[PDB]
Order: sequence, then C-alpha cells, then structure tokens
Amino acid sequence: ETVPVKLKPGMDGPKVKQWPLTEEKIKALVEICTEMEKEGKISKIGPENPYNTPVFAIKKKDSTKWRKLVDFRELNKRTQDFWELGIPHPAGLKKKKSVTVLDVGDAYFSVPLDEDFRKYTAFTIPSINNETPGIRYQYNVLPQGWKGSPAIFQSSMTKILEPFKKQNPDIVIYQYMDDLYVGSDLEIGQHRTKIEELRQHLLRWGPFLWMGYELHPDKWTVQPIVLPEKDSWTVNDIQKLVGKLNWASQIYPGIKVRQLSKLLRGTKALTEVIPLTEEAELELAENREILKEPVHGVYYDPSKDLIAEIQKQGQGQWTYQIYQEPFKNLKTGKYARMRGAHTNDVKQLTEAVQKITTESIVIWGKTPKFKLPIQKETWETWWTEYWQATWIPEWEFVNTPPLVKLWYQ
Amino acid sequence: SPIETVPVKLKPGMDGPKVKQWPLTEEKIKALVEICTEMEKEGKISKIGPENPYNTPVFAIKKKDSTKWRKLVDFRELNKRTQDFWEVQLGIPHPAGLKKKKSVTVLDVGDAYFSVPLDEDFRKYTAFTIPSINNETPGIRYQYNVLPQGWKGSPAISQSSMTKILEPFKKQNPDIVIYQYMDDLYVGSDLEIGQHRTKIEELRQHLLRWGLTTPDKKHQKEPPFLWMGYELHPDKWTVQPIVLPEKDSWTVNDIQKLVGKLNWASQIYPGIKVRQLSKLLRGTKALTEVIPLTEEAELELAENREILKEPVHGVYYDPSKDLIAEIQKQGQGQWTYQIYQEPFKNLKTGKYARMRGAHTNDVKQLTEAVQKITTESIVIWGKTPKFKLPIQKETWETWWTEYWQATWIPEWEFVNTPPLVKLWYQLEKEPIVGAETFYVDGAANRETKLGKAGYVTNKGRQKVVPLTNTTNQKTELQAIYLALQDSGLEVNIVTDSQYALGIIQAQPDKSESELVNQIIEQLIKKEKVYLAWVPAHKGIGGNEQVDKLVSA
Repeated sequence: ETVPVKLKPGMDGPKVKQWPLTEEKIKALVEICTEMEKEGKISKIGPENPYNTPVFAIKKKDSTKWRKLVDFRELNKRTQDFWELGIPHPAGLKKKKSVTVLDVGDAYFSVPLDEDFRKYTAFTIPSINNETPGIRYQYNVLPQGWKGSPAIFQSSMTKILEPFKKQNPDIVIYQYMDDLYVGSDLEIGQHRTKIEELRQHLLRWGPFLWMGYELHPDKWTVQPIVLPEKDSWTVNDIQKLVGKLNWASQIYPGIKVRQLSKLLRGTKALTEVIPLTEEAELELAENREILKEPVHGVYYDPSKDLIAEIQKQGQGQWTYQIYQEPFKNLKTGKYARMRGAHTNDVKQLTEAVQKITTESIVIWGKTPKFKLPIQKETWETWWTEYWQATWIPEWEFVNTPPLVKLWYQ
Repeated sequence: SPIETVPVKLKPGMDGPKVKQWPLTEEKIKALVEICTEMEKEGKISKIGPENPYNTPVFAIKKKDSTKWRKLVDFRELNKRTQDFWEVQLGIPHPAGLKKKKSVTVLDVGDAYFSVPLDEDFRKYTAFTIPSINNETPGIRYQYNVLPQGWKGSPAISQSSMTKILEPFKKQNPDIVIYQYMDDLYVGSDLEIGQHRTKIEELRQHLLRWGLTTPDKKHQKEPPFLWMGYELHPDKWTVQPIVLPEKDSWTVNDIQKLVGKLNWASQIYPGIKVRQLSKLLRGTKALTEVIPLTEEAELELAENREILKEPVHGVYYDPSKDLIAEIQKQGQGQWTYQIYQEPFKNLKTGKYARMRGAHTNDVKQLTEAVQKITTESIVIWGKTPKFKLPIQKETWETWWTEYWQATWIPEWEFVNTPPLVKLWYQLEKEPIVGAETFYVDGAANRETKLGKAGYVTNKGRQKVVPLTNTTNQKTELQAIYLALQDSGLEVNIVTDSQYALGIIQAQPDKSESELVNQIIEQLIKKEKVYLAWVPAHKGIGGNEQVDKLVSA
C-alpha cells in the first residue's frame, strides 16, 4: 500500500505560487490531467488544502508530445531525507565510455502514495485572464519529480533490473530522479542493443521511455589554466599576465610574479613592447610548470552543496567551474555552443545549465546550485521555454560583473 | 442542505476562541434577539447549551440615517486560529481579456455564502452570546450552521461550492461562458437575446435547486452590463472615473479599502502607485484606528486621484489576429506602452517605472519593460505580443553581443518614434596605439576622511588633488574622472580599482551618484577609451608610482 513519509521536523508543506502559462501549455496540461484523473493517478481537491507547487509543460528533444513537469524543488527540500531509503551513487559511472539516459518516471505512477502525504503534492492548472478558478489536484501515486519517488520505488526497480544485471555484470545503472543512467564500455552498436534490451525489459516488466539521451563521460574535456606564448610582449600583455597569475596564486601558492612586475618599472605606454629579462623568462617558466599539475588534493565532500558558476565569453562560448570551497574547483569546462551565429543568449544559458547539471549527476550523484550571469526577471520570464530536463536545479543571480571572466578562457 | 460541506480544522496545536462578551444596552440586546430569532427560523444559526466553552464577541449597529439594527460578529480571534485555505483569487480578470459575445447577463451571487452549510464539527467554534439585560438570566447562546460573514474560510468555501454547482451546467452548455469574481457572475453566449434569456432561466433554476438564490424581480438596467466594475458594451468596454474618498483622518479600514481599490485599478489605469500608502497598516484594527498619512503617502494619494479622474476605454480580444505591443521612452525612467491588434484600437495602455537602483541605462530598462509586458500579456491572453520598439536593430545587436550577462528580447521590430534608445559610449577591446596612457589611483584616510586622487602618464603628465570628506571608493572614481578630463579624445586608463571597474563594466548611462554621472558625461565625449585593470601593490609601476603619491 504505502511506505510512511513525512516532512522535516517543524516544516509545513509548500505554498509556492503558480506562474503564468501560455494557452498552449494550459491546453496540454488539461488534456494530460484529465487522463491522469481518469487513470486514478490524481484527484481534484477542495479549498481546505492550502498547499501548492508550480506546474508547467515541456517537450523533449524529438517528441511532439507535451510532458507535465512539476517543480517540486520546495517540497523536495522540506521532505524528510529518507533513512530508516537512500539511493547510493556509483563512482564508476563517470569512468564509463558510454552512458545513456532513460526516462522511467512513468513506472512511479504504479505505486500508491501515503494517504496523509498526498495533500502536500497539490498543484493548480491556471486559467487564462483568471476568468475561472484554477483546477486543483493532488497525487494519489508517487509523482514524477519528487525525490521520494525513486527512493520508494528502489526495491521494485532492483527486482526489475536483476535479470539484466546478472547477465551484464559490468554495466553501471544509476537511478536519479525520474532518470536512469546506463553506462557500459561496449561499442555503440551492442551498447544500444543492451539499452533496447533494457527497454524491452521495462515494457515487459510492467510515454517517453522509447527516447534515449547518450553521453560520453570518458571524453569530457577539462580546462587547465594556460599562459600565452609570445615572441614580443607589450606592457598591456604583461599587465594582463600579472593579473592572471595573481589570480592563479590563490589556487596555487607557488606562483611568483615579482620578476614579471619588475618589467613594468616606470610609467610606459600600454602598447610599448618590453623585452623579457632572463629573470622574468625564468619566472614565467616556473609558473607555467606549476599550472600544468593539478590543484592540491581537492576532494568532493558529500555533506556540502556543489556550486556552479558560469561566464558568458561571447560568440556563443561559455565557461563554468564547479566547486564546494572557493579556489578548490572539482571541475572546470567550456562550451562551444550549438550555434555561434545563434541569436538567443538565454536559450544558450538554459542549455548550458542542463548540460552542467547532467555532468554533475553522473560525477557526484547530485545537482549543483547555480550562480547565473543574468537578471532574475529575464531568466524567470524565459527559461521554461527552453527546458527539456525532468529535474530542476537551484539557482541564484549574479548582478555584479566578475573579473575572473577573461581569466577563465 | 444539499450542498456537501468542506471539512475544516483549526491550526494544529491551537484551541477554539474564548473571548468575553462585552456588555450591551437593552436596545442593542433587544434587537439582537429579534435578529437572531429570525436567523434561527432560517436555519442560519442554532441555540446551544452551556457545554460549549467557546465564544466570540457579538455587536449590533444601526445604519446611517437609514435606521435598523444589524448583527456584527467579530471573528478576529477565530480567524487567527483557523487553518489556511486556498485563495481562489488575487488574479483579477482584465476586461480586454474577454472575447466578444452576442449576449451577456451579470448575475450577482453575493449572499450565496450565507446559504452554504458549515462543516458540522467546526460549528462549535463559532458560538456567540447575546448578553442578558440586568444580568438576571443566562445569556442566549447560538452557533452557526452556514458560512459566517467575516470568517476566514467563507470566501474560499463559498466560491468552491459555486464552482462545483456550475460544473454540470457548464458541461451541458459548452458554448456558454461563465466567469465568477466575488459577487458577480458573468454569463455570455452568442445566442439571440430570446434564447439567451431562456438559458439564464435554466441557470437560475439550477442554482435555486441547490439553495442558492439570485436577486429576483430584477434586471439591472439596459446596456452596458456592469461586471466587477467594468461597463461591458457590445464592442468596447469602459471603466468610469474612480472617485476616491476625500477626508480628514484616515483609519486602517478606510486605508485597506483604498489600497484594495487601487490594486484593482492598477491594471486598468497607468501610473497608479500604492506602495507608499502600503508601507503602513500592519498593527490592525478596522473601523477604529486612525493612522496619520505620511507626506509621501499624501503626494501619491493626490497623484492617484488625478489619474483616476479620467475614464478608460478599450476593445475586446480577437484570437484571430496578432497581439502587438508598442513602447515609448518618456524620460525620468518612465515608459509608456499600448497593446492592440488593430491600430488605434487599444486593448490595454500602461506605464512602466524604472526599478530602483543606483546605476542604470535605457537598454536595461527597455528590456525590463518588455519582460513585464510579456508576463502581463501571458496572464491576460495566454500569449506573447509582437513588439514595436524605439531602438535600432543594430544598437540591440551591439548591446547583447557585448554585454557580460545573457539577455534576450522576443520577436520585435524597430519603430522610429523619438526619443530613441541608444548606446552612449563603447569602451575599447584593446589598447589604443598613439593614445596617452594614464595610470590612476586614489586613497583616503578613514579616520580623518582626507584623501587624494591623481594620475601619472607616459608623457610625463601628472596630477594629484587633495580631497576632504571622502572615501577610498570615491577617490578611486575621482582619479578616473581626473584622467578623462585631462586627456585627449582617445585615452588608455589603468586602474587597480575593482569597484570602479565593476560600475563601468555594468555600462550605466545615468546614476544616483553625481561622481559616476560626471564620468559618464566624460565618456560620452571621448572617441576611444580603453580601461585596463591591474592588481594593487604588485610593483606594476605607473600604478605603484601614483599609488605612493596618493597615500600618506
């Protein structure tokens, strides 16, 4: 029937307001919810339920079929962490050649939800021009997007994948939210036979399951700090170099700039060419060495949030860093946007946020908190238009231009 | 009675109300008994025994020069103890969101709440007492059987019941449109007047079977049809001038109603301000609280009054045509806009004021206005309008491609209606060959507030100015300003100020700070400016020499 669930001590349910939806999205939600109500998954509720969680609709990569997406971020943080359960993360997933992502959220609908917890899953389909009150519903079964769903379905998922797991020992399968990550070192041909074989397994063992988002972790490029290599340096070039090394010295204490700063002695024109001294050349050589080696023993701390910072570099390029403590990056990267001649900055950022989140799930088993370089009002007005993932990370907004942008090429 | 009740609970951990009844006069009491006897015959309330330990104060008040006694139960305490409910409305329908209908009728369902039964197990908490004269007999105890007037859940529970009632009827007449807003039920269709009246008959009968009664023997008056404050005509709508109260002393009840009216008028009229007036009114007491209006609250009241003195006219929405939004810069961080489908036939006209902040620029403000209009349009029509903006396509391109933040504006076209929004200055990407290089710096003593700002250049030009009552940040901006004033049309400036760099990289074209404004004015006069940053105290020179001159 149901496994007992409760909110964290001293916290009441979510009361987040529904944001406006286009007529197109409202129509799809009405169709989707009418069906779900008929299938018993959800039920209409009265005014004595004051809780609410925002809802919207999206379209995945190929699909021409709308998918309902509930923003359970607030409920998720208020839901008692599950330990009495918890799904462990496999460190071997990141080291795999191929990882395919499957949407199995549909399976969660086959499990009833604790009667007393249902009220906290309330949501409202808004009406245009507020002409009619919104249609209110609550879930009767495990909802997609709720962290408690995979936690409770865990035993069922295990029993379903056992026959597949025994025949394929070294294939890694990680379940996160409504997604299933399947990694192997097989060749794409067979790898994808295994996937379809895993697919058939689920259709047989019990509407976007057919889809498949494939990743290649083993080839996720990294981004070290590099210094220019030139034959002639201007005052401006040296000033930029000293600024970057000064910044780098916060990450690598062995960095020295004394001799390089000694080249700027006097008050020279920015475009004046300055010859490098043997001392300066030496210093530059030593720093260049240090920068190749990895940062001092940085390790992921499971009890701390993951933070992700992103910088717009222009021409559709974006750089990002993931860390827990400043100057102790766990990962840094750079994106060569789908289009350099692209004319939509916000869509690019939204896609970058999703890719970074996907990389984060695979590597650490959780999503990072983003520091986005965009005004809140702009982001809040548009992001749902380009969202294609079934999860949603947390974010905050950066309103002061950061200097570290030109240094993170 | 046939209406199903909604289960209600008090907030967890709390008990029912137990407020003492204030003594009344023989007259007020004599009327209360008369009123309650009638209410009891209607089933609205029921006599209870001395077991029920709960109590809410009951008052009686006659009307002004239109004499009669009316019961008044103060459920303030019970409301504090009642669970929260879903508020089915704070989103107000805009008349331009309505589509044209051949026939319309507005039915008011205001007292409907007094006809909705109250959850049986919750009634005990609504107990009140009619005091006895001379204190010689036990007071008369009553409790409610229907949603009480003034109770926290009455509004939400009545609206909910109404929805459930209408659902079947709506289901049988998918061509008829029914909208509810408080006491007004809007019913529209494309049926000839004759058949429309017929359907209205059925609807009314339908409501009667559930114990809800519409005001009868009544049909308001001829066109237009008044719905929630809007005058609906066949092809256009109108809102008459709003008359705000004119008075000496303002109470917290008069004020909450003023703000409520202003909130309603906000989406109809342009420039309505309700923030200043609404920074007060927390420590509540309605009908008896006199709060002095603050100087700024009076100014805004005066301005609102003037705006609300003009009528507002608009047309209805035609889903078969595009939605168009046009915006104009009015100056002073003010922008106007009109949304329409056919030229000169406006659906909605408004105004957008610049969001507070020290620095800003016209492009950022235009972007904010576009987002605001977009969201308001999605609420009312369910779609984004096409925009006509006073900014060149080339200007926009230069802006978003160079701005450090991601930004975007939906489908739009340039409209040439001055003043046009433009970029006033553009910093260089690389150092300027042949242009003098100014190494700047400033410093202040936080104890004495005395400071210095200056520069040294590659041509030997130098300057240091003593300053008083300043700060390190101010002196850093002052040094930059000095370099701009004393250089040619093209200049390279080197600073170690992260603060100054942060302001300038945000590309402001106007500021609250007079100093930043002087810098902006200077940047606008230059042909080329390259601003370079360097770390402080790193022996860079130029920066180190000027840094020394500006210290001690």
